[PDB]
Amino acid sequence: GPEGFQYRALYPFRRERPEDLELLPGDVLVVSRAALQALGVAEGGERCPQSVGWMPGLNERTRQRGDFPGTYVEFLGPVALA
Ligand SMILES: [Cl-]
Repeated sequence: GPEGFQYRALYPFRRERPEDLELLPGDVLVVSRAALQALGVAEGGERCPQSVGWMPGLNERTRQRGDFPGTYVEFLGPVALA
């Protein structure tokens, strides 16, 4: 199976915590399967980010990593990683 998943931010998120990840609408985020497994997301729950809650991820526009709310993003599908 796929090493990761892509999401697209739909709504701006301003960092609240040191480890938060800033979002602007249209930002593509990559989340690794290892990271969802590690949070105990059950197989295929990646398709409902509103249910995962907060996720760690790479924001491709900023190049930063950190935590962001799944309710601010839509699932795009599976990807290869760097
Ligand atoms: Cl801050």
